[PDB]
Amino acid sequence: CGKGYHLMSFPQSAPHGVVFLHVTYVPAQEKNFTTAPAICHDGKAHFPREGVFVSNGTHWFVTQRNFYEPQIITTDNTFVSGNCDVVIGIVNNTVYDPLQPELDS
Amino acid sequence: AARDLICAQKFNGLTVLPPLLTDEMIAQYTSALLAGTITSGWTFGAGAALQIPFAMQMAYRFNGIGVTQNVLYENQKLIANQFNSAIGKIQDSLSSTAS
Ligand SMILES: *[C@@H]1O[C@H](CO)[C@@H](O[C@@H]2O[C@H](CO)[C@@H](O)[C@H](O)[C@H]2NC(C)=O)[C@H](O)[C@H]1NC(C)=O
Ligand SMILES: *[C@@H]1O[C@H](CO)[C@@H](O[C@@H]2O[C@H](CO)[C@@H](O)[C@H](O)[C@H]2NC(C)=O)[C@H](O)[C@H]1NC(C)=O
Ligand SMILES: *[C@@H]1O[C@H](CO)[C@@H](O)[C@H](O)[C@H]1NC(C)=O
Ligand SMILES: *[C@@H]1O[C@H](CO)[C@@H](O)[C@H](O)[C@H]1NC(C)=O
Repeated sequence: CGKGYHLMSFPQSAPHGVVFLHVTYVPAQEKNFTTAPAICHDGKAHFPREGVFVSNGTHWFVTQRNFYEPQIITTDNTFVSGNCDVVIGIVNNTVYDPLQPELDS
Repeated sequence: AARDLICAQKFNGLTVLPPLLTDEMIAQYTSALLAGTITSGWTFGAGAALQIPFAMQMAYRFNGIGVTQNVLYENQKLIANQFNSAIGKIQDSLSSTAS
């Protein structure tokens, strides 16, 4: 039903037939980014739950697949699986812990 | 001296029209669909083609069947060898059996 990601459709009557009006989702403006499959932190490999790791050139962010919305990489949106010596392309970056400033203060 | 049936159909008024798309231009379409699938995934079927590494868009497709994406990243060489062996088996099956 249409080209793109389908959202809605509306039927219209026609002589000896029917007419569909497909409402779809089309991405418009894209930008290049530097990506990584995993992030090494304290000897652990962090994979994103939903989204993809991207870089600004300097800093690293986690972003959903179909839209640009960079977030700070924490432990809430990542999960740990294995070590850093098995994933090809793993980069080095820190992962924020929300419990540390609450326990410090 | 060995007359074919094509000349009989030919002389009795039964002709065959050539197709509009030749075999050298179907292969260009399949090459475009192959180069769009490898380098972009499913992003070229919706809008513009968006580049993505193959080792990550294979992890996108393990998430669609209910498997976490660490399984691919911890077993990438095994899956690559299994795929290469599968293409070799298709090659042998097409080169051996004509049925
Ligand atoms: C990519 O974006 C990040 C955003 O965090 C930039 O990093 C700086 O981050 C601090 C916060 O710790 C901000 O106060 C600065 O304003 C940010 N700098 C800039 C220039 O925006 C990072 O610099 C960006 N990278 C590039 C190449 O622009
Ligand atoms: C899962 O199955 C695959 C078969 O596709 C196993 O891979 C083979 O493992 C044996 C181990 O003796 C090797 O000799 C073969 O060369 C492997 N085949 C390849 C690399 O194509 C794999 O070991 C199995 N996983 C397990 C048992 O954890
Ligand atoms: C990304 O980089 C390629 C490299 O040649 C360039 O052609 C392209 O214009 C860049 N931007 C986008 C949005 O793809
Ligand atoms: C990440 O850090 C470890 C040790 O801290 C180091 O061995 C490894 O080379 C680093 N990764 C890169 C890409 O330099």
